[PDB]
Parts: sequence; C-alpha cells; structure tokens
Amino acid sequence: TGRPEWIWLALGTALMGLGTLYFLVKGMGVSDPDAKKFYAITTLVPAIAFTMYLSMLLGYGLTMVPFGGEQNPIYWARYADWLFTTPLLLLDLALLVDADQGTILALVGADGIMIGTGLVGALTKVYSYRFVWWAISTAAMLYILYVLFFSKAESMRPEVASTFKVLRNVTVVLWSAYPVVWLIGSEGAGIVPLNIETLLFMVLDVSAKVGFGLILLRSRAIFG
Amino acid sequence: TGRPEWIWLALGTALMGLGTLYFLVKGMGVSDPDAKKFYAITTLVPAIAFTMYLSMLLGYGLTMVPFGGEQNPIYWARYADWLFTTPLLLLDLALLVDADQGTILALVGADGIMIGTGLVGALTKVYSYRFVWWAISTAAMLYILYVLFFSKAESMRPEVASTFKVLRNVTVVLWSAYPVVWLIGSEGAGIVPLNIETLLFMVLDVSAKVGFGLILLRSRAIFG
Amino acid sequence: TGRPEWIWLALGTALMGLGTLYFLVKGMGVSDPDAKKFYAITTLVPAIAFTMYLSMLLGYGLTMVPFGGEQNPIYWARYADWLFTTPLLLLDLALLVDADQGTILALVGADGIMIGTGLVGALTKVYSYRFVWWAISTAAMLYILYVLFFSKAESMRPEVASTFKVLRNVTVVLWSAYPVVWLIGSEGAGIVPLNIETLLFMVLDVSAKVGFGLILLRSRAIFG
Ligand SMILES: *C/C=C(C)/C=C/C=C(C)/C=C/C1=C(C)CCCC1(C)C
Ligand SMILES: *C/C=C(C)/C=C/C=C(C)/C=C/C1=C(C)CCCC1(C)C
Ligand SMILES: *C/C=C(C)/C=C/C=C(C)/C=C/C1=C(C)CCCC1(C)C
Repeated sequence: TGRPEWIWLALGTALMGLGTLYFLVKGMGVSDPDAKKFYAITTLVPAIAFTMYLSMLLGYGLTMVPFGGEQNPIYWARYADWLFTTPLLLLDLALLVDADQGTILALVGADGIMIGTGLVGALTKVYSYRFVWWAISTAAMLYILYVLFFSKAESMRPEVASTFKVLRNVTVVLWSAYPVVWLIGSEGAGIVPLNIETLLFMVLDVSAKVGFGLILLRSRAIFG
Repeated sequence: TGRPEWIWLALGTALMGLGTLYFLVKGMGVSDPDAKKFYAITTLVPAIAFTMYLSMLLGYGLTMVPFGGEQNPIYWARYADWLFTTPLLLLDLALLVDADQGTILALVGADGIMIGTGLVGALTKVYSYRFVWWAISTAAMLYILYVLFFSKAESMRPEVASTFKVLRNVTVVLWSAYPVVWLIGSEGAGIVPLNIETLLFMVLDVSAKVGFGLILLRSRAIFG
Repeated sequence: TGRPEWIWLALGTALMGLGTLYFLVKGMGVSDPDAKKFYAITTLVPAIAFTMYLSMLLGYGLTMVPFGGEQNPIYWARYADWLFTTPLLLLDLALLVDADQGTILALVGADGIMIGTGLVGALTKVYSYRFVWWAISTAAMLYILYVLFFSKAESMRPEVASTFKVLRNVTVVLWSAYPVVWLIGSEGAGIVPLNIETLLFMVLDVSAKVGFGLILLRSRAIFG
C-alpha cells in the first residue's frame, strides 16, 4: 500500500496476534478462579489491539481531518483500541492489589475521560483547541498515575507487592510517553512525521500490552 | 414504504414489543433476588431489539455502503442491537450455571469482538476484506460456543442442569446460523436477496430472544 | 462566538468545572470504603458534564439535522453526557438503599434505552417520527420513576431513608422536566428558541448534578 507507515501497522498486527495466541494457549487448563480472571483480562487486551491494528492496516481505521489548511490522516481506530484496553490494564493492577471498588470506579472513569478527550482532540478542526483537549486528557492521566503511586500492596503478600511494583513502574513510564508522542506527531505539532509516530506508538503498544502481560502471567501473584 | 423487507421489520418490531410486555407483566410481584436478576436481563433483551427493529422499520437504522460497483443497503442497527443483547443472553446462561467471573469476562469480551468485527465487516468498502472480518468474527463465535459446551452445571441442581442443557442447545444452533445468513446475504456473497435475509434474521432474532426467554422464565431454575 | 446560547454553555462549563474541583478536594483523605464509592460516582458526574459542555461551547458537540425545511442546530453532546452521567446518578441512589442487582440492572438498562431513544429522536430527519422516539424515551423514564418511588429504605437506617427521600424528590422533579424542555424546544415543537432551551437545560443539569451531589456528600448516610 502507498502509505509509508504500513510496515509498522503490519508488524503491530502480527505481534498482537502472536501475543493473543501465546496467552490463549498458556491459559489452557488453568482452573484457579483468581488466575482465570488475570488470563481473561490480559488475553483480551492484545486481542482487541490486534483487531484495531488490522483495521488501520486495511485502511478502515483512518480518516482525514481538516486543520491548518491541510487534510491530515488521523487513525481514529487507536482510540477505539485504547477505550477498552486501558481500563482492562488498570483492572489487572487493581485486582492484583485488591483495590476497593470506589478506587476502581475512579481509575476507570478517569481513563474513560482521558481516552474520550483524546479522541475529541484528534478530530477537532480548530488547531488551537486540539491542545486544550490534550491538556485535559493529560490532567486525567496524571490523576491515574497519582492513584497508582500513592499504596497498600506492601500490606499484603510479597509476590503481589513485588509484581505490582514492576508493573506500576512499566505502566507509569510507558503511559507517560503517549501524550508526548501525540503532542509532537501528526495529531499535535507535526514535528515528527506520521511514519515515525506510527513506529513509536507500535513499540509503546506492544510493550504496554504484550510485554506487560508476559511479566504478569509469569508471576506467582495471579494465583490465590 | 417502497422497501420490500418492511413487512418482516414490522413483524419483528411487533413480536419484540409483545415479548417485552409479556415478560414485564410476568415479572410483576416477583420478590426473589435471583429470579429478579433473570427477569431484568431477559426483559431488556427484546426491549432493546424492539427499539432497533423500529429504527430499521422507520429507515433510521439503514445506510448505503459502496462495494462491487453498487450502493448496498446495510442495516447497521442490527449490530447496535446485538452489541447489547448478546452479552445479556450469555449472562443469563452464566448466572444460571454460577460461572466464575474470569469465564464471564472471557465470554463478554469475545462477544464484543464478534459483534465489533461483524460491524466493521458490514461497513467495509473493499469486498475481499469484508470476508476477513467475517472470519475473525466467526473465530470469536467458535470460542464462545467452546466455552458454553466444555460444563459444571451437572455438579449442581438438576433443574439448573436441565434448563442449561436446552438453552445451550438452542443457543448453539440459532447463533451458528447468523454467520451463514450474513455470508450468503447482502452483506456477503449476495446470493439471497435482502428481503429473504431480513425474514431469516427476524425468525432467528425472535427465536433467540423471545423463544429463549420463554424457556428460561417458565423454568424453576431462576429461583434460589 | 456568533451563537446567542454561548453564555449559558460557558456558565455551564464553569459551574461543572467548579463542582468537579470542589468534590475532588472534599473527597481527599476519605478512607471509608463505602464513602469512597459515593465520592467516586458523584465526582465523575460533573467531570463528564464539564467535558461535554466544553465540547458544546467550542462547537464540536453540535451538528445540523435537516427537518421541516430547515437545518436545525442539534447539540448531540448532551446525549453523550447523559448516557454516562444518568446511570451513575441512579447508582448513587441504588447503593444508598442497598438495592439488589436485578433492580440495578433494570434501572441502568431502562436509562440506556431512555437516553438512546432520545438521541435517535434528536437526529431523526422525519419530523413526525421524532415524537415517536420521544414517547418511547418518556415511557422508559416513567419506568425508572416507578422503581424509585415503589421502597425499602425505611426498613434500614434513618439517615439513609431521610437522604434517599430528598434525593428521590429532587431526582423525580428535575428529571421530569427534561422531556418537557425537549418537546417545546428546538428538538421538538420549536416553541421556545435554542438560547432559552440551552439556559433551561443548564439550570437543570447543574441542579441535577452539582446540587444533587452537595446534598448527598454532606449527608452522613454515605458512611458505614
Ligand atoms: C495499550 C495501550 C495503552 C496503554 C495506551 C495508553 C494511552 C495513553 C495513556 C494516551 C494518552 C493521551 C493523553 C493523556 C494526551 C492526549 C493524547 C492521548 C490520548 C494519546
Ligand atoms: C439476539 C440476537 C442474537 C443472539 C444474535 C446473534 C448474532 C451472531 C451470533 C452473529 C454473528 C456474526 C458472525 C460470527 C460472522 C460475522 C457476521 C455476524 C456478526 C452476523
Ligand atoms: C445530569 C443530567 C440529567 C439527570 C439528565 C436527565 C435527562 C433526562 C431524564 C432526559 C429525558 C428525555 C426524555 C425522557 C424524552 C426524550 C428527550 C430526553 C432524552 C431529553
């Protein structure tokens, strides 16, 4: 296809596909109720990402948004991906630390706003307003990062506290990159071109989903 | 109206309407917490289907998708219907057998993918790619059917095991037809015309919702 | 901006923003699991409304629908707001009275239909059909009001029964106004112009979210 970024969409599609299949097969025969939850949640993440990457590869998950006197290619399918995958990833962390339901509802709500405002930002036709929505989404992200950092995992089992610590550190570092990439890429300032932006989001997505999942499902904390 | 398929949309609308009202009235005065859940879930299904059928009848739930050198009438409102009604139907089955939450999340996730990929298939403008999404959706269906077949209902009460068995058999046979109808109808190969396709989906929908519901709500398994 | 209704969108945006911030700060340091739920739910409501009001102010949450030989400005962003905020408000009430899950699923389902059918009504191009969807949505509202009125709060604590009583009375009176405003405004009969309609919805929204929240979070019923 004539779009330069197809290769990274293709690699993205393939790597999410492989990860889905790996987690499916790994979770076969697992009978422990708690372990089953973590496998269900963690396998769905790349499964969803696979379908959205495929949509981008085939050209369905793309549209043109006019701003700055140009038709700009915007991959809306990312936000459809992230709307479902990011709360599931937060839920993996929340179930691990046995978080109360009020805290879970706060994280998921804020995540919905973060993703929702991002999408509005992506599709906004007035250039200046795009950054207002970015700012609001980033504020929502910071709230999530604050809750993850400031907790009671050290009060319970060592395997749980240890695995939470690493997945928290991975999450905070990888998630924080997303707003930076948006800002400097096609959606924001347009400093880095769409092909490099697509490469960047692919490394981040695969790392935040497949990499994250491998760390979690190899841990002993997912069992009671 | 000039569309030949209106009569089946009208019949569909009427039969979902009657079924909603029947289940509403039947569930009046029911105070048992478990029974109330099943009535809530089972009454919502035709209520949702009623609204979407009405949308199709009035022409709101229809759009034209260009493929194969023709503007093809696509009823998108079906997928809006099914996105909500199919997980509720799976939940009726899951609550009946007291399925663990990991298994419930797996079924609902896979169902979301099945319906989501179906819709993308429905709206895709490149003919060949429509069948790629059909295949992925069908793969998601098979996963759901595998989980329903391979379970622990025989470990618990006889009324529960008996009612699960029949509703499982109805579900598997009726659900399996949907991908066949899509494939041979307007959305796929275009072998059967839209009016017959609409008739076929109406028989299936009414049977999988109203018929299914009658079997469930007349059973003694819904009570503790 | 050239739209007369901007001032009420601006005031709406500001008042939801202030309310979000007030509830955020008030809920800091609250460690009681039950209280945390109510703060999570109640803070998300204006947070969501803030983002949608902002969308309307900036012009994103608006589209033109042709009916009656005129392009009519329709703020679709309201329905996006209400789809999420109204079930959360019902959940505040349901958790307060310790409602069973069947009843919670009934309320939330009916609320989804109410909002969903409202949106279809809003975007329908055949004038007469707009009122059919209004009628169906209003029927769904009446069901919700019936469940709220006809319950067991008097069986449990006095602070809970007392706070439920006032929030029920506020809810029923404020919610009942919404269908009246739609009917007489731009979406329906077009008797009151869009600027007054926008003023009316803003008073209602702020009262049903911020006012409602203040009453709830100052009560002692949110604690165990
Ligand atoms: C599986 C993929 C993951 C974990 C994606 C995470 C994405 C974010 C944390 C995106 C954040 C954004 C902002 C906070 C600023 C606005 C632009 C977004 C949506 C990229
Ligand atoms: C109440 C209606 C029900 C139970 C509908 C069920 C629909 C399906 C199981 C549809 C399945 C499809 C595929 C697996 C292939 C792609 C086309 C679909 C979405 C019709
Ligand atoms: C936070 C805002 C609230 C509580 C909004 C409530 C809105 C309604 C109860 C709207 C009801 C409607 C009908 C029942 C008739 C159709 C038009 C609607 C959607 C305005």
